[PDB]
Amino acid sequence: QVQLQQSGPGLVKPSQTLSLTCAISGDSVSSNSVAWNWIRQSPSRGLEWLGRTYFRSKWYTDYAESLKSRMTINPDTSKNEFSLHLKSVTSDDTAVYYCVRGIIFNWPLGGWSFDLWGRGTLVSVSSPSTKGPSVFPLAPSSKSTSGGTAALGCLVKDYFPEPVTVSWNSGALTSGVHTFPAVLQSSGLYSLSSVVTVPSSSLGTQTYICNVNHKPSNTKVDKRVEPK
Amino acid sequence: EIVLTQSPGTLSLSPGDSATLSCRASQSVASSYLAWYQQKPGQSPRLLIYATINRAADIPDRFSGSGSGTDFALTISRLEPEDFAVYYCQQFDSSSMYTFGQGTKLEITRTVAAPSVFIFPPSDEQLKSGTASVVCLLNNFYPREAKVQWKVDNALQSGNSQESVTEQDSKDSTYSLSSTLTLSKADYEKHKLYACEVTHQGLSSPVTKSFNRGE
Repeated sequence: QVQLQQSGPGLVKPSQTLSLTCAISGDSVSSNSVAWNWIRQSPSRGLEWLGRTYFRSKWYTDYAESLKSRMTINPDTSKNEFSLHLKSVTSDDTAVYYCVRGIIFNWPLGGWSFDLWGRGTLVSVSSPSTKGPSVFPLAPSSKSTSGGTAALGCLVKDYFPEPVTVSWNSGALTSGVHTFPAVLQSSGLYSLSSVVTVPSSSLGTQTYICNVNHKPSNTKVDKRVEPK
Repeated sequence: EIVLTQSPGTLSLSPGDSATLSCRASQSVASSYLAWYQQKPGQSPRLLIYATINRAADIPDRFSGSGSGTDFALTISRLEPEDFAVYYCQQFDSSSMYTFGQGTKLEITRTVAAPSVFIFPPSDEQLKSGTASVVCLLNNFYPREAKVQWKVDNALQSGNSQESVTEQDSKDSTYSLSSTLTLSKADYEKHKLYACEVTHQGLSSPVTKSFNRGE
């Protein structure tokens, strides 16, 4: 079926231009029965439609009235993609940005619905430079016969900006994982923990690795967590 | 120009209950252009209802849309824990092209669950760098209210910890919480007893987990 692959920088300096691209597989950027949209989301402003482009024997674009001067959406038929360019950004433009397919089911009687949404790209509008995290183990301690459950984890400390992603055993360990929201420290760097509960009996036999990926800094860390 | 106002802002209901989520438009919305979306934690929004009443493909029959004009509603019959989500309405018009409501957060009520508590000393790797992070974990509790107190050699700590909490689990509807006490290495090595004390509705009396530095 259809995949919407998003790309572009997670960090943009104030007053500079925020650019993102959506590469489509399984549908056509120039199909005359859909439209291609950008929508963003922030905790303050909620969901905000930004604009769309679509082809009906020629290309059209429509932008949100509040952004009509600052934005441009450009389709690329040779790569089957479309991109967003938002000029003169401020911290009000810090958001998760989604590329989104619009469709009218049962046209011409129907109306618009947003039926496919990409995974979304967090963009932070901020001046500091990127910094990769230090990754420290949270070791299970004296929990080898303490009820059969051991908690272990990774402390992911002193990175900028968000986000980091954490997996366990390269995605093979998912049940019992809790990865917490990051907190911003007084240094202006983020810190996050990811924990998992495992059978105490397995600590001697099973290897547990947290895989930490910080895309803005091209940092990847695999940290083995072992008992004390 | 067309403003969608959702109510209530937050709703907490038990599995098996029914939920009515309301969406009120500042002026009339053509019925073909009113849609509803569901957004679960960490995920993008998903289309639920379009053209006011029409379920998207493979959406369960428990979800139904209704209304006309200014007043619209999403009804969820026989709530399940996996329905924990924020629900948004959305419209389109020629003057204000697309707008969304601000969302209704549907929370799931369950029976009280006490947290399981764990404490983690700072790693030797981190101490090498001059700072010590002590972590306290509160796993799988309900409701969300919980108090974590850090004590160092029985001295209550203030101002030197941060915490964060997960959203309700989609399967068992519990929360988990992590609290980090951050000390300089010098301060960490100056004390012996490190303790996390936890108060919660599900505990008849507070639970303390502790360790002694170098043990």
